[PDB]
Amino acid sequence: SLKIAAFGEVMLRFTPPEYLMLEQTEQLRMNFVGTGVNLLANLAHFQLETALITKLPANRLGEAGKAALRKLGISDQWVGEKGDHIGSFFAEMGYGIRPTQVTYQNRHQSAFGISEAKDYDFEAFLAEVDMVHICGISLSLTEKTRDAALILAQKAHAYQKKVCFDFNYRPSLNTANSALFMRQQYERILPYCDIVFGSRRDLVELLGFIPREDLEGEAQETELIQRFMSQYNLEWFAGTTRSHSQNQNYLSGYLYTQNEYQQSEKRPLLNLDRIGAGDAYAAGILYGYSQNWSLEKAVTFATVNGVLAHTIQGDIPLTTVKQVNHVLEHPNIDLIREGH
Amino acid sequence: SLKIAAFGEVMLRFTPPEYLMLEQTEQLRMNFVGTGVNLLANLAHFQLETALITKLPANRLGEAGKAALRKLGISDQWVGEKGDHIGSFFAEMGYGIRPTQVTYQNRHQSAFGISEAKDYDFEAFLAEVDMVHICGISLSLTEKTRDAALILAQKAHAYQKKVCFDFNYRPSLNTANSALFMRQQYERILPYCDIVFGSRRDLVELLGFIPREDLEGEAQETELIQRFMSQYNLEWFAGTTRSHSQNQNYLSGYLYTQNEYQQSEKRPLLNLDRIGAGDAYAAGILYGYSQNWSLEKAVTFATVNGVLAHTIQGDIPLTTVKQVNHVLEHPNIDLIREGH
Amino acid sequence: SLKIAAFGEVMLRFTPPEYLMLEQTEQLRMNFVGTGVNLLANLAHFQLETALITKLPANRLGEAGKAALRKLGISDQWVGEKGDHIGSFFAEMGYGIRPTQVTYQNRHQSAFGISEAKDYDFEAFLAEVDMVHICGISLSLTEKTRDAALILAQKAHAYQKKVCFDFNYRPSLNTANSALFMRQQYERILPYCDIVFGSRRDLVELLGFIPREDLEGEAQETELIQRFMSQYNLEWFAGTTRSHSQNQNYLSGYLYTQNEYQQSEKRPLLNLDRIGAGDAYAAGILYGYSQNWSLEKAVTFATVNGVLAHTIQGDIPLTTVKQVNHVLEHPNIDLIREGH
Amino acid sequence: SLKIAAFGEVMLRFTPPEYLMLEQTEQLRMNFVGTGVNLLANLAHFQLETALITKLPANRLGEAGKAALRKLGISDQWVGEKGDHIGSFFAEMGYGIRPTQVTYQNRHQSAFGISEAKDYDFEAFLAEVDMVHICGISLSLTEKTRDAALILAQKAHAYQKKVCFDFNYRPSLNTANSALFMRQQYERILPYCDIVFGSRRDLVELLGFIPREDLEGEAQETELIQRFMSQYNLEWFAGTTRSHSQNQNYLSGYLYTQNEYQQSEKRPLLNLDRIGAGDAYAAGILYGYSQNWSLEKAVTFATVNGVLAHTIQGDIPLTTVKQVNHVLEHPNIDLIREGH
Amino acid sequence: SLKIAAFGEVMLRFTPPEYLMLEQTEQLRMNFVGTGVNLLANLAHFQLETALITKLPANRLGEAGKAALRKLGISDQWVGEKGDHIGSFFAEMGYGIRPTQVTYQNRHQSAFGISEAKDYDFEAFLAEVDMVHICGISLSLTEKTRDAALILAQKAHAYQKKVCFDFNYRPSLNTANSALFMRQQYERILPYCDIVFGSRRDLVELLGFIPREDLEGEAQETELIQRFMSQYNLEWFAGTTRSHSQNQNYLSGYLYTQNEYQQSEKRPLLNLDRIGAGDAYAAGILYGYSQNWSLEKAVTFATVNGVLAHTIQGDIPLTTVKQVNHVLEHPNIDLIREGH
Amino acid sequence: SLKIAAFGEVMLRFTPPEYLMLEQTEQLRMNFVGTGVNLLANLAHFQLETALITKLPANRLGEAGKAALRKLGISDQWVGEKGDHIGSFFAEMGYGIRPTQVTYQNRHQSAFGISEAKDYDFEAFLAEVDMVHICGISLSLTEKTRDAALILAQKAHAYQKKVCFDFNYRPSLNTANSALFMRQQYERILPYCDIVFGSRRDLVELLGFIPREDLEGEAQETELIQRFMSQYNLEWFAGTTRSHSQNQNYLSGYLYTQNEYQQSEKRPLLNLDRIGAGDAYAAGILYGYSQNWSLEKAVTFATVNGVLAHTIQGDIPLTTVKQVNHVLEHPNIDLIREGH
Ligand SMILES: [Mg+2]
Ligand SMILES: [Mg+2]
Ligand SMILES: [Mg+2]
Ligand SMILES: [Mg+2]
Ligand SMILES: [Mg+2]
Ligand SMILES: [Mg+2]
Repeated sequence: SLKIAAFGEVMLRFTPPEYLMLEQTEQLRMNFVGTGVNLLANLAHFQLETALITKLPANRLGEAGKAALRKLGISDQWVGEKGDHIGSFFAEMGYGIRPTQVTYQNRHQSAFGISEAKDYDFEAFLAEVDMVHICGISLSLTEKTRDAALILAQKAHAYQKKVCFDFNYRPSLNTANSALFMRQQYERILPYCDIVFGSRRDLVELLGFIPREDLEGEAQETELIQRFMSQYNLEWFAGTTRSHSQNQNYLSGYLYTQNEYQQSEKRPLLNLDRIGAGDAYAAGILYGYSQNWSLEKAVTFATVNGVLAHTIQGDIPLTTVKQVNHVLEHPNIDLIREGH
Repeated sequence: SLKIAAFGEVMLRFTPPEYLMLEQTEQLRMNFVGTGVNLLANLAHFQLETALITKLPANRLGEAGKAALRKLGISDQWVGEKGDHIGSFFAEMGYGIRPTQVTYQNRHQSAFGISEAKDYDFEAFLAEVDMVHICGISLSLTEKTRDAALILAQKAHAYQKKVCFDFNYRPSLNTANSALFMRQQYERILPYCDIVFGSRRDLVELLGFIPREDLEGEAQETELIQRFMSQYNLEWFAGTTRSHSQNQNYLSGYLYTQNEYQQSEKRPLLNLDRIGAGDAYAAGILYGYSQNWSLEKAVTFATVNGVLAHTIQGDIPLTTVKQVNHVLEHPNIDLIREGH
Repeated sequence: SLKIAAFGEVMLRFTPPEYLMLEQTEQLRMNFVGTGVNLLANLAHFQLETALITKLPANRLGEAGKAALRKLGISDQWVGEKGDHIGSFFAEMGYGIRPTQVTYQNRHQSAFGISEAKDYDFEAFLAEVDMVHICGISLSLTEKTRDAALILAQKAHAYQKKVCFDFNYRPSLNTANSALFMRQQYERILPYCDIVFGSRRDLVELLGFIPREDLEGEAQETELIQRFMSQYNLEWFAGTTRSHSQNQNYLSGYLYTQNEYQQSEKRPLLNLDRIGAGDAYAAGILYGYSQNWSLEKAVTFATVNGVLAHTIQGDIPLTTVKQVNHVLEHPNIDLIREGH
Repeated sequence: SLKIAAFGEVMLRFTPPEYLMLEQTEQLRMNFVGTGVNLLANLAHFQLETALITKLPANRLGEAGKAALRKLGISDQWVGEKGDHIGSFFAEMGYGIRPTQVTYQNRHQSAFGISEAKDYDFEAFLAEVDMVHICGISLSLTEKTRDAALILAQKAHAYQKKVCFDFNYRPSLNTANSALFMRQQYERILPYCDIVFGSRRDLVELLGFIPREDLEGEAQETELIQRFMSQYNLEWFAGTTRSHSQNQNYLSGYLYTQNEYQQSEKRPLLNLDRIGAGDAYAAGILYGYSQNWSLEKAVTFATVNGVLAHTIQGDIPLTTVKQVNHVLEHPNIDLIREGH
Repeated sequence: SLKIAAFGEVMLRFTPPEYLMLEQTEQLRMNFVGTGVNLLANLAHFQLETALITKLPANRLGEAGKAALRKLGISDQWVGEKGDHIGSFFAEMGYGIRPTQVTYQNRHQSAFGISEAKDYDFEAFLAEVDMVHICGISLSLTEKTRDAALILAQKAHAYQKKVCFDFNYRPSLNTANSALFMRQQYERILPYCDIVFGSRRDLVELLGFIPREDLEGEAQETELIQRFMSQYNLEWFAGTTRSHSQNQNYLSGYLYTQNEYQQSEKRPLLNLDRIGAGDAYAAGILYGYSQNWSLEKAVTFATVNGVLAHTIQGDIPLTTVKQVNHVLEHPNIDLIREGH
Repeated sequence: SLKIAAFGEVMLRFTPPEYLMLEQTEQLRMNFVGTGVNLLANLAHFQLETALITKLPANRLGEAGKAALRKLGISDQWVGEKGDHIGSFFAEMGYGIRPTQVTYQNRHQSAFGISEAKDYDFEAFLAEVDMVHICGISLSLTEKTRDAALILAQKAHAYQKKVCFDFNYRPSLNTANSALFMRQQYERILPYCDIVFGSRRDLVELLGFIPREDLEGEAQETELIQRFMSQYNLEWFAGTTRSHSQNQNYLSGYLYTQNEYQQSEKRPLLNLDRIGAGDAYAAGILYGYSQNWSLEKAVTFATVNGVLAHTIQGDIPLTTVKQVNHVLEHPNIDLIREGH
């Protein structure tokens, strides 16, 4: 019954129905999503107490946003009023070789983007939570969200609260310099994190780490990661790797400690909607942590949850512990009947 | 900041879009409604702390039901698991002289209908609320919901908690005997109520009251009601009266005490959907009470809220204090712009 | 329990939702309608045995058409296979002063339009029905549908079967000559009809009748109509008249015999969709006939049914005897609850 | 042109669009389904005369239900009025490893569940049908539906009418005792059946049959089934077996007689919606029977029909003989053009 | 065949269907609107050549925006690429006394808001148009759009091109100072305008004009307006006035010159959606101008067009000259049939 | 920047949502499609100037049709008014082994079908285009469209304009004689074509060509095609071949000249909607031509475009050059993010 909070952004996602494009229809389904929303929503569905720390404008759209947070099972007690705008993006679902297309709208002028550390009573919040997840987006959105994130991490550390962080580095959306700038910001918060979500390529391409070319394969892989971990004395480092054999796609999760490495077996992956699916993996890892599960049990549970998120339309991973366990325990049951 | 709870039923409402009939389309929009849901939802939108005391099956439908309660701003902390079924009804929206058609499905075999007083920790709940509304439906649904409602009222009285009750007597859906049976049940709970919602016809047709034929008009009307009130020592009695001049329909609210009578002026009424609108009037009355408003201010506010509920599709009165006041203060403004 | 058949056309109606225009959305709801469909559908809902005599292409669209006829309660036993096309039209619903816009597609190349008398076993059909309604459209669609309609009327007369006919003359969609041509065709079938649906303007503008200018008002009106009736020895002549006072619109029905005249009182009319509403009036008249009702009872019942059809989206008048009677007997009840 | 009737239940199925969950949208498509509905609907589409024997409440929902039966091509002549409720369930469509979730609502308090043998004129019905299918659900729903089913089977036998029956045993929804109770009820009706639908596991797990452990493979399989068949002197026993190789899923149908065994070749299976697909297989078997087809032709036709049902959204197998034959005869044609 | 261009903003409008609120559904219909879009769209439907001068981001959303402009009949030749964001707002449709609620999102960080005069080849554009409408929003959105608007007006004047301008002053969305600031900007562009759209209250409340208190009624009204007009030597000044008698609402249009005044008779107004309806009135006025119509004919035509826009869902006035004339010439025809 | 025009037909396509059948829902999405529309739409998206030469009725449906052409980026300048009807078809999307079902409505009585060469100012059009594509449908629809197509080809040749033509021969929709008749018409236009789209089977089955039985495989294949090409002195001949290995389907494109042969490698094909996908391949070929690309580059680009069209719902291939190139250059990127 670990109480988890997240400091992050709420965004509006607009999606045409089925596999339609924006130019084909005026119809849309809108939802309130975001790394912190997806994470906390899934954890709330796993029956943990969750609360989102952020800001929403004091208007009907902001009110609809808070209603959505509650519906998902997330407490909106620490969602304050500020600004007038909410960040958003359009998502046109792809099919086969036609890629899914995400188009972002203004994000930095949002209620969350214009709020600063002084707008949040971190002291009061930390006193009621055991763990706090700082969304990587906070570090890059604006100087104000970055300063707030850093202060929160430092504070969380002081209160001896567990700190979680996700790398939100997207090569394609960054220039050479921006990457370096983000490097600096990540290096500033990493010293305060206990659980980190990210990939090998992040360490190399973003944090400039260099792999022991005298090593190779797993050994090289593990050496680089556990090195990064001991440097910041991280407790857990986790992520997933996508692969594809002829015809099939697979998802595999990994979980490292400074002295251990646990990888799940490749899981066939069927992609209906992958947006935000990375947050379902993290939710599974954090859940395993809250239950003091072995690294093997946690990575297996989290990887299955990640695969499940790809079969769920939209960013929010709406899964339960029983559902995930049913997939693991009963792989051949494709239809469940209840209410009899 | 009065904390209000309600003991009642949650029902599924199925409605075809626009003004379509069941035989015209397979399409539907479903919502979780009920007297207690409508009431608490509106009060939560008026910014009061609300909580629903009831049961929902431990299945995906029940889970979606709790999610809906939270979305509306109602705490689901006291919603327990029980049964497998949820009551429901279909609502085919009418137009002009074509009446709206409501068709009920099984209601008594619901999770709420099969739960008894021993399934609820009333002691613990009452300790955290200042007022409790007992939905009239509780008294007629099943012997179990009736026994639970009576026990709750008695208990609420002991704890000196304010008690609210709504007459849910529908002539058309009752036989001669059933009416008499309900009379007995109402007479049993009325001694414990402080605020009661109902109409003159209820007192006469259900409670068998007889009006002073030596009197007439308002005087006769008031004599009968304040007599009923002093008999149970009720604090507030409120309801609405619908009328129609040539071409127009009107709504008028009234609020009585043992020594006073406040009636609002007739308000033109436009009917898009009247289902549950009676609960918006009650919410307005209760809100006025929580703010210690004059009888005039409360009845005026509540009547406008009632008219507004008729313009809102569905049972849930999703109005705010500012919205109601804007209608009162700015009758000619039909379009509001925000977020500038 | 009069068994009624109709000889007519089935058409596809495409309607964008709400009050949207074709240029605003790609969305549509399609339905199978037509004078004969609307008529028989309503009569089937009034619990009479009905059957449509027509043709539909032997393809999936034609099959969906027969399924729709059955759903409405109309027997599809006499619906034969022929052609490949089905007539259709688009209906963009108007609002306020913006008129409803109907746009027709090819109608004469339909399965019904290319079928001739020899394609129908009228002898066998007439042997199982007591009344047959010949849709006025049959006389103008094509020479083949016209020849079939005339033969059916003659035959129906021989078998001493009651014959009903509706004037389907639309001034706006006819040239000077076409009107004259249709005059001839109507004069050919009228000698075989018992019950006729039409208006005063039809007699004057289409049948070239001339009113006694020495008379005026009702007397003149009645003289012209009963004159037309005795000439063809018609049993019943019925129709409706639309009027408008300041602010309100009204509908009024009239029913004539060679020696009587019954007019209903003006009924306030609210227009959501008037397409095909004329067929609901006729259905009410025919129903009154089947029940051997007085002219007053029939015209009152039919006029209310006509008003109700205007509140129902789409051409099909989906009303029941109880519903109509409820409107007459309980004018102030706008919401009906059942299933308790 | 075999005339087939079915004694069974009509249920409401609620399904959110696409692959959405109940917690994601208020939107739904509702349909009238049930074993007897699915079966007769498919057979009617195969052009056989069909009629459903059951009860529906005398309200608008019940009326919409009868309209749906007719639309599907099923006669509603023997659908009587009774009760007020209709059983129902929600179906949230799964995708990939996310299973489809079915949630049932009250089923036993339905119009069909409260009706007894005395409410049905079986004598009159049997006189107009050549075959009658008794839905296995009848035996377990309520004592009243069970007693009615047994009486109907006995009667059908007396009139020498062919009797069909489907095992509706779901391990997951039964306790140890309930299974035994159902065993008894099945043993009571089996002596009257000619054609039975079920699986090997039913015989072993439900009917407690024991396989010759001295045998193995097909021989053992066949020995057990033909033993069960001769015991009740059944004419046909049929069912399907689902299997899965790496990557692909398959469906295979089997048809036994007391002296023969016909199995179809594995057919690749693509699952869009499997609910009720078992009734499409049965419809194919019964159709083959009505045409006096060889066991090979019947099992091949039925298996393809079963695969097709999985590609059709919803429970109702809306297939035609030509469509099934086209799949068999032209496996590479994925697009058919008509109406040219 | 006057060629008209407009310099303005394109915005995204999100609207839930029917009269639903944001908190009731995730469903939306999105459209590309804006003063310049609404104006040019209607004029294009009136068959004039139109072109919008603005910027849209070079992304899929911007591309969908240009597609919408073309669909409406507006040339997108002068729509350049710039920025990444598009302004937007949500519109929850009201009903009866429940007002319509508009909630704006970020508008100043749009592609249009960040573009400056140097980004537009006004010289080249002006050479191909006879008239240019400068949207009042340009003057208040950003300093860059303001500077561009002013430069365009000056240039248009030099080329002797007709210049149109609309007051976009909304009291409710402005502070005391902002109003004064806008006063200055309007005073700067007014000297270059020929046709101006606005109301009396704009002159008084925004431009600080003072009415001759020694005068009254029409005389006073006209004195103030023709004074404002001669000061800037304006050619035409037009607008509308909304009024309401008991039960009904009315719309009335007025058109002034320095020496004349033409007012239309009050037109009953039915409000389905008034957003942008003001642009339909302007389109009617401009159309009358392009046809060199009398002031009476222009104001009558424009007022009817304005009333029609209120019956059309959405901001875009999709009316034609024939449609408007049909309403004027045939007030009692509520249904038009074509394609016969 | 090649300016391309097409002479062809516009049709209405009606499609139920998802994979629903006509008998399952009244809902539909309608679109304006046709060989010429699909072709020009894709080319316009590839940024070439396009214009459709055809006729549309002068009614609201025809107007909506022109609006759709513009939205797609196609100039509607040469779309004239004529007739009253528009051809159409219904498309029920298949799934797995359930084929997609297309049902045509009347096509020959359309505005395009009743127009003749004298209704088109080919001289004026040809003067503004560099290439003209004559849709094969023109040759078979009606004698009038055929005569117009032939005249246009002859004229285009005179003006030395590039001429493109597509074989629109569907074996299944033709009798023995009709095929021969079409042979004659194709032989008449082929002498004027430069670029032709079709398959080997067309040459053999329609044009009666005979393959060198002394040859085999590729050599035989190429001999037959280059023989057909030199006979009419064609410049380019292109088409695609569908194949299927166990489990997978593939698409392969080929491009021939009189002296060369270029075939693309098999591309895995995923079929969501193949209707009109053949026009996306042609658009890719023509685009390659306009860019003077090598045969290899053109066939590779076009085949990928063809595969992409199968993943797009509806007939219109809405792809861009960058999108196609992204699929070729980045095969493993299934999600693209923009607007950052
Ligand atoms: Mg996802
Ligand atoms: Mg209401
Ligand atoms: Mg109607
Ligand atoms: Mg199925
Ligand atoms: Mg408007
Ligand atoms: Mg395609």
